Amino acid sequence: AFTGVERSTIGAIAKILASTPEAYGAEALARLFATHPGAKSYFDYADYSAAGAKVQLHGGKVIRAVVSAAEHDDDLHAHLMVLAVTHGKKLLVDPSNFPMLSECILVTLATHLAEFSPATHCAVDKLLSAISSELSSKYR
Amino acid sequence: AFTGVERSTIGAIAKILASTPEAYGAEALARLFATHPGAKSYFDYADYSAAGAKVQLHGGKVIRAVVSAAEHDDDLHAHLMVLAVTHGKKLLVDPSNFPMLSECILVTLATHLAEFSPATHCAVDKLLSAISSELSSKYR
Amino acid sequence: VHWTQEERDEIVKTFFSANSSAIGTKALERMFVVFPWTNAYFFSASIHAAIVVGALQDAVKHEDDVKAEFVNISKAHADKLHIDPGSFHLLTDSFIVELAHLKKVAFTPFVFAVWIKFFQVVIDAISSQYH
Amino acid sequence: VHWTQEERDEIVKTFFSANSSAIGTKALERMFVVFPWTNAYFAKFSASIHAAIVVGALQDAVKHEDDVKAEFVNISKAHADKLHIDPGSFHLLTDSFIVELAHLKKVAFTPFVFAVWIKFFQVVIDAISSQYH
Ligand code: HEM
Ligand code: HEM
Ligand code: HEM
Ligand code: HEM
Repeated sequence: AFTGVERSTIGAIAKILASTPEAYGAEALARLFATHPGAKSYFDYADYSAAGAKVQLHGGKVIRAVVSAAEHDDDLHAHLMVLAVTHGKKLLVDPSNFPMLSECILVTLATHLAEFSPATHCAVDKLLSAISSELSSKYR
Repeated sequence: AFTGVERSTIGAIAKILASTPEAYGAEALARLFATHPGAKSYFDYADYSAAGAKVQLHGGKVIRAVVSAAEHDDDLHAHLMVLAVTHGKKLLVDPSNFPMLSECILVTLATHLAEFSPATHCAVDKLLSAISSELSSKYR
Repeated sequence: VHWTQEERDEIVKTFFSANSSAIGTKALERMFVVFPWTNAYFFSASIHAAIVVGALQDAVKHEDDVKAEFVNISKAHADKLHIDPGSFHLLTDSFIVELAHLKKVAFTPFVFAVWIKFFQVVIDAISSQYH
Repeated sequence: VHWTQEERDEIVKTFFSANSSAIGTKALERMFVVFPWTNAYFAKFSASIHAAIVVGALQDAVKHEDDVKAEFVNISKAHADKLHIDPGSFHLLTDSFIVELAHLKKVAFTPFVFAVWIKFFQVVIDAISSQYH
């Protein structure tokens, strides 16, 4: 599913995320909570904005993991199994939430990156879709 | 991830569906159109009920493909690739339609089958979700 | 939200004739199996089914005003119980499957679309106080 | 739908001064690359011309934030009854618009302002979906 041109583009995006995973993460989760408040139901937080300590914490973990998925483009099924088990069996997050978060990550990049062309967006969205798929795979 | 009990139940449901594919498929489609009329957009039909001749024809094709998928539980990616290309690149079906149809096939089974336990329903839904996933795999 | 008489009658007569408690108990057990993550929050299935079915009857009693009767139920789900609203339709879709089970050939695509519509109205009502 | 003044102002000021046709043109173009199956309706052509149509309708919703449903009757019938647009694909357009508003507004596109635009677009999606039967 990954063309040479997408692999390159994902690589470059991964490197920029890696520099500031908590900032990117906290913002994407703040978007989630604002545009889909049902997602707040999983989190016992006082502050659901990007300012929130616990939002920052989860946000970095999200983005660090996306970065790693990016460094695992041809292995994603095996690479993501640990996380699929935690989300799917321990935390029991309803799988409908993964593609909401994906779109919130994409919107965050659009507000930040000098360049977010339709080709680049397509590339990242493909990475996020594969991530959502794996994270949704160990529920039942 | 099909347990032997799931494999066996799926096998059982597949033989049932195999006996009357047009019956089952035309009903599942009339359900799709009735519950999600946005789905009619793809079909230049005059009759969208299970009595429609073109409903019956697509219906049979759908159900036979499910039956045949039920024989490929271990290699659905390879198996459903042509159908994924056909739906994704030629027919250009918005993938959100696939789970709507799946649920409509589940309801159809529930109105007809001599036994539709939560265990059996789960086995089938997992198959259908696997199918939806493949058919959504070759858009981009 | 505008209802046809056929829709009002199908929903009202079913509630007045079928054992919707029994339907609920089975729909809860179904949702737990098909959608295991929904068991997180939960106990007796039949006693909880009574309370759920109470709320639905409340909705049926007031088909034009479901939201306004659902305020407090909605707040409880969002603020105290912290139920993911994205999971509401997994219960209501299980109800439809148990309705299919009961009604068999009478569960026509038309009648099926009636229940779908009723449940969507329910979902919107119980989702309304998530902020 | 009830609206705060910040919601009205955020939408209204944006349509007043932003180059909304250029936004629409890029959003449409984006939606084609990100969601290719959506180009199926346009085989049957300038993205820019089409954006001008959409943007006029958005402006119509803007001018009437409290009665959008009522202004979209004929628009919606056309999409359901003549053009055969899958209504499940409407948000692919509006989500691309949101991506284009993010690109214009940068850090001003806060999660909060983001949610104003999502609310706006869902009212629009509901309005243009209302005549699918
Ligand atoms: C790309 C998607 C996501 C990734 C990569 C991700 C990653 C992670 C990681 C690495 C952890 C710590 C897990 C551990 O300690 O083993 C975690 C915790 C957690 N995740 Fe996610 N997550 C994602 C999406 C979501 C979504 C969409 C939700 C619900 C809407 C969610 C809910 C949670 C919760 C509740 C915790 C526990 C900590 C807390 O309450 O803040 N996750 N996640
Ligand atoms: C389980 C899922 C489905 C299966 C297995 C399936 C299978 C098939 C098959 C075998 C054909 C014959 C086309 C060919 O290969 O020559 C076909 C045609 C077609 N399908 Fe599907 N389909 C499914 C779901 C859907 C959905 C949800 C839609 C749209 C809502 C859809 C839209 C179409 C259209 C527009 C055609 C051809 C037009 C025509 O038949 O006249 N399919 N399908
Ligand atoms: C959409 C249809 C639903 C209706 C009509 C409904 C209705 C209710 C009502 C009326 C109550 C009691 C409120 C009170 O305590 O005053 C309740 C409690 C509860 N609900 Fe729901 N609910 C629905 C969906 C759900 C779903 C999908 C879940 C979980 C996935 C859920 C989880 C719970 C839990 C954990 C309780 C507390 C039960 C106890 O402590 O015994 N509900 N529900
Ligand atoms: C949801 C936001 C949308 C708005 C506000 C909107 C608005 C409009 C309007 C006002 C028209 C002109 C109808 C007329 O008076 O003849 C139109 C036409 C059209 N729309 Fe949409 N539309 C939207 C979404 C979509 C989407 C998602 C598609 C498909 C991807 C689509 C496909 C078309 C086509 C093919 C035409 C006719 C163009 C022509 O042949 O002249 N529209 N739209």
